[PDB]
Amino acid sequence: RPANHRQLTFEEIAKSAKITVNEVELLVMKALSVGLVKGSIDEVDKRVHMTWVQPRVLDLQQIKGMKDRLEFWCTDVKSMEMLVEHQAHDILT
Amino acid sequence: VSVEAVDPVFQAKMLDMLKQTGRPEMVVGWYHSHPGFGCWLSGVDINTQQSFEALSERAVAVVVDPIQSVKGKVVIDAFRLINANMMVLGHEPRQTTSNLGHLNKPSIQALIHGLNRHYYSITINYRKNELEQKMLLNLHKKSWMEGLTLQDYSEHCKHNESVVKEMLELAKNYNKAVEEEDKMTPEQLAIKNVGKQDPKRHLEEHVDVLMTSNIVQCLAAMLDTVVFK
Amino acid sequence: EADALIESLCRDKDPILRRSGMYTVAMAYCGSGNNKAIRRLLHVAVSDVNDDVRRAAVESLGFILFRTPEQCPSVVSLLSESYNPHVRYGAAMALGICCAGTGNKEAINLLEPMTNDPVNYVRQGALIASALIMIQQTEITCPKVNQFRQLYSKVINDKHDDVMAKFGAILAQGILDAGGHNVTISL
Amino acid sequence: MVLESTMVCVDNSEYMRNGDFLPTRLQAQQDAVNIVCHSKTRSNPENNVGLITLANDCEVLTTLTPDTGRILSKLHTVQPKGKITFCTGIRVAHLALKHRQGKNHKMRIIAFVGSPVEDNEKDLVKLAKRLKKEKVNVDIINFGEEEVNTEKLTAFVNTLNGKDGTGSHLVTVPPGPSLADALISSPILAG
Amino acid sequence: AVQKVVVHPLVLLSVVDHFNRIGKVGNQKRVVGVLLGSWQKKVLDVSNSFAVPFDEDDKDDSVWFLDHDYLENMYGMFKKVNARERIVGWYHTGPKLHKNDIAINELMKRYCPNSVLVIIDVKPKDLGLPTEAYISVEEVHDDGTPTSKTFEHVTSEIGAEEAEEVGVEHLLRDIKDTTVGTLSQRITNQVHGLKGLNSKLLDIRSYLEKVATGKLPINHQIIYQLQDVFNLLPDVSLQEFVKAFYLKTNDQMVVVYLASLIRSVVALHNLINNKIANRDAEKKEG
Ligand SMILES: [Zn+2]
Repeated sequence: RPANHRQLTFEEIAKSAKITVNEVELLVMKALSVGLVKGSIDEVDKRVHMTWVQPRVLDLQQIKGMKDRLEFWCTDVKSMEMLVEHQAHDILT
Repeated sequence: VSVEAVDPVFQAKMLDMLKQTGRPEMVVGWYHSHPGFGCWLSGVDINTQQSFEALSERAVAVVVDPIQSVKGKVVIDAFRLINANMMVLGHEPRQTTSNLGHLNKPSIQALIHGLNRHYYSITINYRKNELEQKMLLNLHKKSWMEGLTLQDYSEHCKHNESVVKEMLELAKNYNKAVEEEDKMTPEQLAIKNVGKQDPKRHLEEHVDVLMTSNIVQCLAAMLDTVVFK
Repeated sequence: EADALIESLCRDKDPILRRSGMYTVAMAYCGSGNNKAIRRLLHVAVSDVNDDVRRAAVESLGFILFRTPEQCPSVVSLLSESYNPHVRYGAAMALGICCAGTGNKEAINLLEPMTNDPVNYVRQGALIASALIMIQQTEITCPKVNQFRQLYSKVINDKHDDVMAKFGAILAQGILDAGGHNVTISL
Repeated sequence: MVLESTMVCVDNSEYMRNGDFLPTRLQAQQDAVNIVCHSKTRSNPENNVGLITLANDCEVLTTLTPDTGRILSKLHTVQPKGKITFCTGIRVAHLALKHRQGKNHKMRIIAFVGSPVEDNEKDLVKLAKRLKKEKVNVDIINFGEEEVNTEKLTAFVNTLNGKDGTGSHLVTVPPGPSLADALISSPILAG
Repeated sequence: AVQKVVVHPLVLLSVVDHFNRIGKVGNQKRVVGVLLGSWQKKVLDVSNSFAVPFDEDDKDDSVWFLDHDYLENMYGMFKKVNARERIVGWYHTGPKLHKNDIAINELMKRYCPNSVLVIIDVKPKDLGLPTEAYISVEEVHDDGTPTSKTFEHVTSEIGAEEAEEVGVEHLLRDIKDTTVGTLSQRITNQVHGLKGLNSKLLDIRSYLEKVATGKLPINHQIIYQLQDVFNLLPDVSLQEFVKAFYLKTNDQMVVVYLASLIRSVVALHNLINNKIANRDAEKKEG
């Protein structure tokens, strides 16, 4: 999930790793000890917030989604350029 | 600068190496620099000019002197040699006397007419094609622009909150530092109203302060675009 | 016909051809039939950085606005004392061609600031423009003693003046004496 | 005298040090370059002589110049690497003939071939058609052999050699302990 | 080794000369020039350069023609007249990087020290910076491919030290200086969206083309960092930055008070002289 409430909880980690709730702190502590993730969570109730990570193998749905979000960003920057520059060039030049 | 310093085998060697390349142009003149004592030509320079003008009838001579010349103007002048037998007739029977007004820009009161006898000059014009205009123009605009042109924008957009705040507080310190006198101005303006004695205008400086203050307004929309998309 | 030709050739990189577009559109729009060309005439007279189209610009303005002599000095009075001397000289040619053969004093009262300046260009074009108006005029109608005397003092003051200032001075004096006051010019 | 450019291509493979033929004949053909460059110098000292090999990565050892004093030094450090390269060996000189100073100098290129040709007959007829097309004097000198001397190279020369009148000559040296200088100096190309 | 380089416009105007002395022959190939500079200091500074007759073949790309005697003679005389500058590298005017550039650059890697490569455009239609410094160094690849010459992009800047700024400013008479304020800021704020639009739009089209229609590995490994950094800004909800909008908008309020108050101070002389001058000139006119 690249966007749409990146914030998560330990229930998916413990459910996918069939581990108890007492070992998830050592699990994320080892995850931060390896150095592949820099995630620091300011949570009060148990939550899992993550940061920069590298796939390093492949992702085709992220290639197509990369084209979708990339084209969306490009047409939004183009829309703002034509919008601001449209009347801005006519009134200021 | 002397005729003995000009090596004919070195000159002809480099000219031949230019002939084997895409430079099929013959020599048209020789130039040098005269620092300090002025751009005028001594006896040795006019003697090697007299010796070097036997082949080319024109013999263009240019003297560059950027040592004492300010960086505001790079005005350069080309020199010429007059015939010694023309002293009986008119000095320079040159038509199209319009450009002499443009040749009157070097109007030093010692060198031009201080040594104008047997030593005159010629006008200089420039030329620029579209390749130099767009390549050098876009090259200079890029020389004042960034690499991707989007790098150093957010630097100032976010420095408005860290560094420019000090320049805004100091700017208000100069504003109040003038307003403390502008409190006393309505007394004189309420007494005399005739004539102006203070060379300070107190208006255009504050206009410039407003121009420096409008950077926050102009870059606020930039932060709105960076935050938006 | 020449709308797309002059409009296309106006953006040329050559300043000489840029002058050729205005000189070309000068005779094409004679009769004050187009109020559009003046937009780019004055727009290139003020906007362009090269003084060639700036001093060669307003000649088309006078060639199209030659019909009314009064309306010219009202819009070229700013160009009488312009920023650079080139627009002052070309504007002096404009006052010379727009008020020629007429009796409008709106340029004559402005000739006195034109005739005194350290630049010899505005002095030459000022003497020519003053020479193109004093032709076919009597003294009892208008007080021309000022420009007659200041025009006569240029050939005696040529010792302390420029070499081209006396050229345009006596060349300006040959305009009034042309044909012994019998022949004149008409636009 | 004779105004023409001279280009020589020498082999730098390890096929030039076999003990059956001359004792490292690289020096012998080096003396051949010496006697043809000094012979052309005696005929017309204004002729320029270039030096380049036929390795994979061709490198211009010496630019076309009549001064052979430094060419004598450049004939050393042959860097005996690679085996043979024909296409860019022809294209590296026949196309470089336009970089000469004197435009009046005719086009003449020789080559010392000490390795079997790796190009098929199609490249032989395409390159022969190119050289006959641009009309460049080409002298083929083949030192040493493994298979028969001339099987397809005969038709390569016959199709490459145009202008039958006083045209180019083919140099084919048989095996023998005698030197190669007098054997390659027999045709009219030397002198 | 080298973090940034400095390229003077004199060499690019010497490329304008490369396009001037052609002679209308019909070749206009990638004429290679011998780049000169100061390799002593860590930063690279190009002062001037010269050229060498360079000709390639139509079909075969591996054909390249250089000259050693011309390089040693032009470099010898140039070092005799100015010994403060020495050989550093070369540069070609071709817009495309051909395979033969490893062999062309390899000669100046053997004889000369590590040469930097600069790719420019024959037509100055590209809005981006025409100069790109490409260092010729061999890098180890993680996929296991054999070590080969790699051209890493080094940042470059176009600056003039003493005189070329004056000469360019005098020859142009059209470009403007920094001139902080309304125009120089609003022009950048207007055309900047096109300055990024032509670059990104010009790049992601051929990029997306080479995504599906690509082979001959293009170093797909760096694409993971590409999309990674692109996904390092996952549309922040702006919840925490609200107070930052209150700070920047409060500075906006400060600019409002400064504009209104200071302009209200400027209205003094105008809104006083308009009365005292008009009524006195009117009452004293006749
Ligand atoms: Zn001296």
